Amino acid sequence: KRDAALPSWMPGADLPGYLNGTLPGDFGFDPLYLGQDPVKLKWYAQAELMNARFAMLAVAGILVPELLSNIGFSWPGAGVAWYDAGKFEYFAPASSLFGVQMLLFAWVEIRRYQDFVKPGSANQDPIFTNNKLPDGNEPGYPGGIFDPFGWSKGDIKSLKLKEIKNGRLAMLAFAGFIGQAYTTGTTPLKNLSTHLADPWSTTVWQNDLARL
Amino acid sequence: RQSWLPGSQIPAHLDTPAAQALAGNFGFDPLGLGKDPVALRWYQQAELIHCRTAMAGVAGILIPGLLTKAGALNVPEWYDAGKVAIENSFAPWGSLLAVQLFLCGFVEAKRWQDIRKPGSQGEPGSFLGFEASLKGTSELGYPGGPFDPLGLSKEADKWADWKLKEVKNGRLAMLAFLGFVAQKYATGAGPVDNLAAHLKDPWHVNYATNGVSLPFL
Amino acid sequence: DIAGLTPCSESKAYAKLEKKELKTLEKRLKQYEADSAPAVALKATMERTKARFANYAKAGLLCGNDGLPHLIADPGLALKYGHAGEVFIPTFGFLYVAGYIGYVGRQYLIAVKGEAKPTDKEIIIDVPLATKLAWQGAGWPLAAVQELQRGTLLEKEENITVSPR
Amino acid sequence: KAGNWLPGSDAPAWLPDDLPGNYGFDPLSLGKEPASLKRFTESEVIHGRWAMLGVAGSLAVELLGYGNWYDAPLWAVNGGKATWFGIEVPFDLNALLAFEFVAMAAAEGQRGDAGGVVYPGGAFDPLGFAKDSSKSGELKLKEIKNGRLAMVAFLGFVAQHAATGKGPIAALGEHLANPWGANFATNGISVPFF
Ligand code: CHL
Ligand code: CHL
Ligand code: CLA
Ligand code: CLA
Ligand SMILES: CC(/C=C/C=C(C)/C=C/[C@@]12O[C@]1(C)C[C@@H](O)CC2(C)C)=C\C=C\C=C(C)\C=C\C=C(C)\C=C\[C@@]12O[C@]1(C)C[C@@H](O)CC2(C)C
Ligand SMILES: CC(/C=C/C=C(C)/C=C/[C@@]12O[C@]1(C)C[C@@H](O)CC2(C)C)=C\C=C\C=C(C)\C=C\C=C(C)\C=C\[C@@]12O[C@]1(C)C[C@@H](O)CC2(C)C
Repeated sequence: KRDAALPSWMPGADLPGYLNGTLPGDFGFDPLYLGQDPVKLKWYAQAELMNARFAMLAVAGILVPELLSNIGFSWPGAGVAWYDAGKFEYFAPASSLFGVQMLLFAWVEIRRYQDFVKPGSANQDPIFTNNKLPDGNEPGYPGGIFDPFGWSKGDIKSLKLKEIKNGRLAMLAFAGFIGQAYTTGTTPLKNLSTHLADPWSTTVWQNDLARL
Repeated sequence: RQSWLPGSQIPAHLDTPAAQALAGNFGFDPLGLGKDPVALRWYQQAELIHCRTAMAGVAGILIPGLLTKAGALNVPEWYDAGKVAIENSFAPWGSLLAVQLFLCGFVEAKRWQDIRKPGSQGEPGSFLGFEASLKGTSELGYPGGPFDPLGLSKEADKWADWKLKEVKNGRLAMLAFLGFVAQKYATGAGPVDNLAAHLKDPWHVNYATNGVSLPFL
Repeated sequence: DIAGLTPCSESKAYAKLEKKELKTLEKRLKQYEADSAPAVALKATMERTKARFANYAKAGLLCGNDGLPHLIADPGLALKYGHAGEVFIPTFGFLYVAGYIGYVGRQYLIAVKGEAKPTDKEIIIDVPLATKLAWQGAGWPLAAVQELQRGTLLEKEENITVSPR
Repeated sequence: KAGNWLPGSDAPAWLPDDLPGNYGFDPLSLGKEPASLKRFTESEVIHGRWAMLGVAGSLAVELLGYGNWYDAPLWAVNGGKATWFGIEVPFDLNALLAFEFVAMAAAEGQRGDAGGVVYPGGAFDPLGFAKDSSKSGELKLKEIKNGRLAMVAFLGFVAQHAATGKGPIAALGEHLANPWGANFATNGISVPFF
C-alpha cells in the first residue's frame, strides 16, 4: 500500500501503508509493525529524535576526546577511557553533580513535554515575557533561539533527513561502543587501529572464537 | 478473537459483550468458575488485586536482587529478608503485623464496600471532605482520582491498551512469584542464582535435573 | 509432653517393639538360603520395617506407654506442637475429595433431569457428559459458595413434598 | 487569578477566579466538590498561619543561641527543666499538657462553632489593615503565599534534620561553606546509589 516512488529499505518489497513518508527517514522499515498504531507512532517519532540526538552528542563526546589524546594534546582528562570517566576526580563529588543534573533536566524536559502535549504552549519565556519562539514550530523542532543561524529556513525537508540519518548511524555507533568495550576491553579507536593493522585476522569471528 | 487455545470452544459466558470488555479475555475458563455473572465480577476484582500485589512484590524481589548481584545494593534473599529486617527493627513482628492488619483492614473495608455499592464511599460527610475523591470511576477496580496522579487514564484513545498491559504484566508477575516459591524448595538458592546457574549450563541445570520435580525419572 | 505422652524417638517401648518385629522376621530368615526367593522377600520386609519405624519417629509422633504412636486431634494442640499432619491436615484433604465426588454427582443429576427420560441416564451413564463434569469438579469449593450466596443451592419449601402433620 | 502553576495548561473550572492564591493547581481534583473546597480553603489558611509561627519560632531559637527546634523538648524526657529565653519555667510536662489541652480546646472550640470563618477581623484585626474590602484582596494573597512558603520551609526542616541531624541554621552554614560537598545529594540518604 506504500507509495512505490518512496525509497525502500528492501527494494521491491511490499511495505505497510501507514508509513506514508511524512516522517523524516521514512524507508518503510517496520517488520514488527511497532508503529502501526498512530498514537504510538507519534510518541516513537519523538523518542527516535531524542535518542538520536543524545547518541550523536555522546559519540562525538567519546571519539574526539580520544582522538585529541592520540594526537598529543595534553589536558587533565586526557587519556581516560569513556567507561572510566565516572571514577575520575572532579571539582565536586559525582553524587552532587547528579543531583544538579536532575533538577536542571526536570525543568527543560517538562518544558519540552508540555509542547508535545499542546504544541505552541511552551514557546514563551516565563521570566522575560517579551522573549518567545516563533508560533510556527512543531514538536521536536523548536527553532527560534534554538536555531540562531537560521538553517531551518532553507531546505528543511532535506535537513531533517540528514539529521535522522546521522542520528541513526550514531545510535548504532554507541551500541558498538558497549559491545566492543565489553568484549575487547579497550577504547573504540584502539579497536579501529587493531582492525586496520591486520583487517583479515581481526574480525569479530576471529576475536570471539579465540575468547570462546 | 484471540484465544488461549486456538480452535477450542470458547466458553459462552466469556463471549458476552460484558465479558469481552474485561481486559485480558482470551476465553480461558476451563473450570467454568466465572460462569455466574456476579461471580465473574467478583473474580475480576480479585485478579486485579492479585495482579497489582504480585507486581509490587516481584519487583521488590527481582530489582533488589539484580542490584545486589551488581553490587549497587546489599539486600538478603527474599526468603531471608524478614529475619534480617526484624533484628534491626524498632518493633517485634507481632506488633508490626497487628498495626498492618488495622491499617490494611481499614482501606480494604472501604474498597470492599465500594464493590458492593459502586460509588458509595462518596457519601457526603462520611470522610472529612475527602469522600468526593473516593467515588472511583465508572469501571470497578480502576478508582482513578487521587490514585491516578498523572491522569493517564483520562486519555481515552489509550485506555484499553493501558488495561491490557497491566493485566498481562500482572499475570506474568503472579507466575514469577509462584516460580520463586517452587525454586526455593527445589534448589535452595536465590532467583538470580537460579538464572545464572541455568545460563552457565542450560542443558544440565534445569528442573528435569534438580532431583525433585521429576521423581519418576 | 502432650497428655503425658513421649516422643516415639525417645520411647524405650517404641524401640523395643521394632526389635521384636525384626527378631520375628530374622528367625524365619534362618531356614532359607541367601539367594533364594523367600530370603529376598523376607529381607525386603525387614527393610520396609526399619524404614517405617525410622519415618514415624522422624515425623515426631507421640508414643504412649505401649510404645505405639498416638494422634492429636485438637487443632490448637496440633498446630502449637507440630502435629497438624496427623488429623488436621488430613481433615481438609478428605473434605476436598469428598465434596469433589458429591459436587460432581450433583451436577450430573441436575444436568440429566432436563432430558426426555432422566431415569435412562442413571442406569446408562452419559460418559461424555460425566467425564466433562469430573474435570470441572476441581473448583467445587468456589462453585458451591456462589450457589449458596446466590440462593440456588437449596430448594424452596413450597416445592418439597411432606406427609400430613 | 494569581497566576498559572503549569504554563500552557488550563485552569480547572471549579476553582473560583477571586479565590486568593488561585494558581489553578488541583491535578487530583480534590476540591472539585464545593463542600470539600470550602473546608480545604479554611484548612489551608490555618495550616499556613501555624507554619508561619512554627518556622519563625524554629529559626528564632537557634539564631538566639538556645538550640534547634528539634532539641527543645528534650528537658521533659531527660529530667531537665523548661527555659524560655534562658529563664527557668517552673511548670513540668504534665502541667503543660493539661493547660495546653484546656486552653486550646476552649480557643479551637470557639473557632469550630463559627463555621469556617477564615477572616474574622474585629478583635483579631486591631490595627484595621483589612478593614477595607478593596485592599483586603492583595493582603489575603500575601498571607497565603507567605503561608505556603512557610509550610514548605517547615517540611524542609523536618526532612533535612532526618537526613543530616543538624539544625536549619547549622545546615545553611554548612551548605554555604562547601556548597558542592554539602547538599541533599551528598547526605547519603536522599539519593540512593551514592
Ligand atoms: C548515559 C548514562 C550513563 C552510562 C551509560 C554510564 C555508564 C557507566 N558509568 Mg556512569 N554512566 C552514565 C551516567 C552517569 N554516570 C555517573 C556517575 C558514575 C560514577 C560515579 C561511576 C560511573 C561508572 C559507570 C560504569 C558502570 C559499570 C561499572 O564499572 O560498574 C562497576 C563500578 C565501579 C568499578 C565503580 C566503583 C566506585 C564508585 C565510586 C562506586 C559508586 C558508583 C555509583 C553507584 C554510580 C552511580 C551511577 C548512576 C547515578 C548513573 C559505566 C561505564 C563507574 C565507573 O566509571 O567505573 C569504572 C563509576 O564509578 N558513572 C553520573 C553522575 C554524574 C551519570 C549521570 O548521568
Ligand atoms: C492461561 C494460560 C494458557 C495455557 C495453559 C495455554 C496452553 C496452551 N496453549 Mg495457549 N495457553 C495459555 C495462554 C495463551 N495461549 C496463547 C496462544 C497460544 C497459541 C497461539 C497456541 C497455544 C497453544 C497452547 C498449547 C500448547 C501445547 C504444548 O504442549 O505446548 C508445548 C509448549 C512449548 C513448546 C513451549 C515451552 C516454552 C518453555 C517453557 C520456555 C523456553 C524458553 C527458552 C528461552 C528456550 C531456550 C532457548 C532455545 C533457543 C533453545 C497449550 C494447551 C498451541 C496449541 O496447541 O494450540 C492449539 C498454539 O498453537 N496458545 C495466548 C495468546 C493469546 C495465551 C494468552 O494468555
Ligand atoms: C556503526 C557501525 C560500526 C562500525 C563502523 C564498527 C566497526 C568495527 N567494529 Mg563494531 N559493532 C557495532 C557497530 C560498528 N562497528 C555494533 C552495533 C556492535 C554490536 C553488536 C558491534 C560489535 C562489535 C564487536 C563485538 C567487534 C566489533 C569490531 C569492529 C571492527 C571491525 C571487525 C568486526 O568484527 O566488525 C564486526 C562488526 C559488526 C558485525 C557490526 C555490524 C553492524 C553495523 C551497524 C553495520 C553497518 C554497515 C554499514 C554498511 C555501515 C558500515 C560502514 C560505515 C560506518 C562507514 C571495527 C573497529 C571488532 C573489533 O573490535 O575488532 C578489533 C569486534 O570484535 N564491533
Ligand atoms: C470440639 C471441641 C473442642 C474442645 C473441647 C477443645 C478443647 C481445647 N482446645 Mg480446641 N479447638 C477446636 C475444638 C475444641 N477444642 C476447634 C474446632 C478449633 C478450630 C477453630 C480449635 C482451636 C483451638 C485453639 C487455637 C486452641 C485450642 C485450645 C484448646 C485447649 C485449651 C483452650 C480451651 O479452653 O478450650 C476449650 C474449648 C472451647 C471452649 C471451645 C472453643 C475453643 C476455641 C476455638 C479456642 C480457645 C483457645 C483459648 C482462648 C486459648 C487460651 C490460651 C492457651 C495457652 C490455654 C482445650 C483442650 C488451646 C490450646 O491449648 O492450644 C494448645 C488453643 O490455643 N483449640
Ligand atoms: C499476590 C502474590 C504475591 C505477593 C507477594 C508479595 C506481597 C511479596 C512480598 C515480599 O517479597 C517481598 C517483596 C520481600 C520479601 O523479603 C518479603 C515478602 C513479604 C515475601 C502472588 C499471587 C499469585 C497467584 C497465582 C500464582 C495464581 C494463579 C492462578 C491460576 C493459574 C488460575 C488458573 C485458573 O483459574 C483460571 C484462571 C480459570 C479456571 O477455569 C482454571 C484455573 C486453572 C483454576
Ligand atoms: C507541607 C504541608 C502541606 C503540603 C501539601 C501539599 C503539597 C498538597 C498538594 C496537593 O493537594 C494539592 C494542594 C492539590 C491536589 O490536587 C494535589 C496535591 C499534590 C495532593 C503542610 C505543612 C504544615 C506545617 C505546619 C502546620 C507546621 C507547624 C509547625 C509548628 C506549629 C511548630 C512548632 C514548634 O516548632 C516550634 C516553633 C518550636 C519547636 O521546639 C517545637 C515545635 C512544636 C515543633
